[PDB]
Amino acid sequence: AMGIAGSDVSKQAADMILLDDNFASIVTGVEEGRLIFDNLKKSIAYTLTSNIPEITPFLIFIIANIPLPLGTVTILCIDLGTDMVPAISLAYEQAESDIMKRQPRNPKTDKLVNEQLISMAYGQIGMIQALGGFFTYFVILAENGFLPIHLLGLRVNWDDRWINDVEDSYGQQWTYEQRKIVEFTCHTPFFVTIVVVQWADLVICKTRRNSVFQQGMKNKILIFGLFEETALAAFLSYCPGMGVALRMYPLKPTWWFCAFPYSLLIFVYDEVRKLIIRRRPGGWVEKETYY
Amino acid sequence: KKFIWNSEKKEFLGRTGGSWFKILLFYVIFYGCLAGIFIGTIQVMLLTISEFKPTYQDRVAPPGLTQIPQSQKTEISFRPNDPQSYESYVVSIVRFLEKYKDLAQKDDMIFEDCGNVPSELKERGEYNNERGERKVCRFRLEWLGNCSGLNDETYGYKDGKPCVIIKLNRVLGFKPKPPKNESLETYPVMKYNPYVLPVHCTGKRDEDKEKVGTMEYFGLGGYPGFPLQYYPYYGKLLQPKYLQPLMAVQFTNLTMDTEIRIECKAYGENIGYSEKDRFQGRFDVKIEVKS
Amino acid sequence: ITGVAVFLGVSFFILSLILEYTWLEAVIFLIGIIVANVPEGLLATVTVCLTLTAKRMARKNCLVKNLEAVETLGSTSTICSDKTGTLTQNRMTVAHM
Amino acid sequence: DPFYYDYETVRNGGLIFAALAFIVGLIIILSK
Amino acid sequence: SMLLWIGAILCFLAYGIQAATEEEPQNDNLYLGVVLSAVVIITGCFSY
Ligand SMILES: CC(C)CCC[C@@H](C)[C@H]1CC[C@H]2[C@@H]3CC=C4C[C@@H](O)CC[C@]4(C)[C@H]3CC[C@]12C
Ligand SMILES: CC(C)CCC[C@@H](C)[C@H]1CC[C@H]2[C@@H]3CC=C4C[C@@H](O)CC[C@]4(C)[C@H]3CC[C@]12C
Ligand SMILES: *[C@@]1(O)O[C@H](CO)[C@@H](O)[C@H](O)[C@H]1NC(C)=O
Ligand SMILES: CC(=O)N[C@@H]1[C@@H](O)[C@H](O)[C@@H](CO)O[C@H]1O
Ligand SMILES: [Mg+2]
Ligand SMILES: [Mg+2]
Repeated sequence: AMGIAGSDVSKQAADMILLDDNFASIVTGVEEGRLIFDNLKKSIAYTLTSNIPEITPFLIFIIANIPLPLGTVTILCIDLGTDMVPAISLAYEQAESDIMKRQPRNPKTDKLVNEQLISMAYGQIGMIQALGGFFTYFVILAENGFLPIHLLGLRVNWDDRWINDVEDSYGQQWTYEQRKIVEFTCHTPFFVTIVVVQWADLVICKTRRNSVFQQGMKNKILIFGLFEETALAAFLSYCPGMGVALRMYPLKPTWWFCAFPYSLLIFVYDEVRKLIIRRRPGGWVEKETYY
Repeated sequence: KKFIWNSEKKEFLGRTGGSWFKILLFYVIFYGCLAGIFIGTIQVMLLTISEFKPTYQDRVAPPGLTQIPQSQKTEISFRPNDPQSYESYVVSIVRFLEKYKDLAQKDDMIFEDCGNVPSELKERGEYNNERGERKVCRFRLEWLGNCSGLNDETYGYKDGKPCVIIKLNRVLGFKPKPPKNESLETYPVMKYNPYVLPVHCTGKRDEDKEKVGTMEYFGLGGYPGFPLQYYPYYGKLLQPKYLQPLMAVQFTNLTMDTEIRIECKAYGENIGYSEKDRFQGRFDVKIEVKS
Repeated sequence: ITGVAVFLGVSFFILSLILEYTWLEAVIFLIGIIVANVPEGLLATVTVCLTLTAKRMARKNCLVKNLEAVETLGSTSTICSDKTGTLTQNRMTVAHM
Repeated sequence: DPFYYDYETVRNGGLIFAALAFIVGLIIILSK
Repeated sequence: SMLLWIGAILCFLAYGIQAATEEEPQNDNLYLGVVLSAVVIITGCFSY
């Protein structure tokens, strides 16, 4: 209704009020509506992908009885720490095309979270994201003489608080706190690596159809978030006594670049599909993957 | 609500039969590709680690002090009279000492008699396979005094007044440095400053201190320290079946049917401790011999 | 969301006892798997995002009492407006000469 | 001894990078 | 918000079951419930 030229009873009943009485607001209204609707698809996807690498270690931790690759504390720093700032930034993204040109969605045919989104994130991007994490995990352990092949079934004796003669494949003996300090130190890059892959997943999920360059990275919020996210993660590992309060220890530099390729690979994969969606409007690329 | 089994379009689980095959092919090819990448990345990582020396050893800088009888809680409670009560404890002792008999060291080729007194630490070349499979210094069970597992008490071990040994964590390349003559805390139960790393055990608690009046230490050459000559360790692959030096303590007059605490402390220039790891060069134990 | 979660949790709950694990702990996993599967930060993300979009509406004097209503305008397929006041200016006014 | 790391160095190093990083996105977001 | 709540209660319930069985179990699942619930409360406050 119109705020200054409308019946009071009607205004209360209405779900939206126009103060200026400019009927034009409707136009902007649907514009935003169809716009925000999409950007949410984008936003939801970013957080969802994160869960596949979030959960994955716990799973193998039981399957192969290995030391726990990822701490629950860090997960919180992803779902509710770093990831949030980029997630908010996604909304600011401008429209890929002039949405006003398209028909109304159909509430039956088209849905917010389609089956495609799942396959795209849980099935592919997240799975690649997780693989990068395990790589780092295996790398750190080996670099201190705990060989991947040798890590199988090691959980049982590992988590015991009294066995201080654990034998690594190199042959040394380790006390409980040390090898734990390592497990915690190992947890920290998993978190770090997660941000590294969540870089790519952020960019690719900025656009549904057009290429990355085509859209352009003019979204200031997105940019600030990447730096903010990176800074937080870095600080999280290098502040005094984080290994004491949150059981998260510093990181040896070579660790940071552990999964830079894995994320890059992610970026390459999505972009090429976006091009494939563009070149051909054929269903297989579209129906299977066009969330 | 759950009738997606079939449809007029012949959808199975709401999906066409041919396309199923198409999705199956995509996933299989994609998953294989990811694993193929992941494994190949791991192969790289294998080649970034030497086979003789670990790349990072900073974590184990403080050595550790394990116990032969690994109690669920470092607590020993049993009946002197009852064999069954201490049977399980005895078994652990048996397995550890099994690879220490004179018969076990049958091949003179791989065994060097270091000597019957402490002597100079035996540096054995640079850690490379340019030399051959290096040599191990022997260690007779006879060296253990009145705590010999297979001698005076071949199966008995200790029915009362139990023996307990400590062990140094086997560590690649550690050059122990015995403490200087003048240490204020140092209680000189022995004058062997030049070639021994002393370990002394005290109740720590005043109540416990009073509870145990005296303890008997047994060492090679009657010396209560690790022999400097045996070290340094050269790695399992380089030195298969290497034998860690062993030091034993048998408690004397004891308080029966009471719980007491004993703190075993290693000393020397190159040893640290932490108020968060009760085993990092330090040592605690709870012991109760109830009749 | 939950539908996949239960399937994963149930499947793991199967493979849990398939391996040497006791019912006592197998449940703990099923709970945990379903739990960690649940999105957490998303709630505040979506809500914050929605409020932000409304702000710019409020910047242009488009207000909504119900916050979840901003999306509805974009997601519409048919409209019905009142000629008087809404469309007209409701003023007798000089038209043609 | 090879069993010691100058952690404090890279520790401080990381701190510096993060601090610098914050001001950069800050500068970006407060573009004028 | 309700869905998150069910998870939280589930986390809280889980810790109790865990505590009874094991000895000195880690306070991880418990910690999870507190933050999860707190998120909703903060979310609700902002919304209101
Ligand atoms: C397009 C993509 C898939 C090409 C893949 C290249 C990969 C296999 C290469 C390129 C850069 C390499 C990484 C560079 C840096 C390091 C740090 C080192 O301490 C561990 C190995 C590691 C992590 C390397 C692993 C192998 C590596 C990841
Ligand atoms: C622009 C972006 C995408 C490029 C990649 C980010 C790189 C340059 C940043 C991100 C995090 C950074 C690391 C954070 C912490 C440290 C500790 C410091 O004592 C040594 C450098 C090191 C290891 C930094 C190296 C540079 C680094 C890896
Ligand atoms: C030793 O254990 O046994 C001897 C009996 O054969 C005994 O005389 C001797 O005092 C004991 N010594 C110690 C240190 O226990
Ligand atoms: C090998 C040996 O016993 N050396 C000691 C020396 O440690 C001590 O400082 C000195 C007392 O003045 O007496 C010497 O006999
Ligand atoms: Mg999560
Ligand atoms: Mg009207």
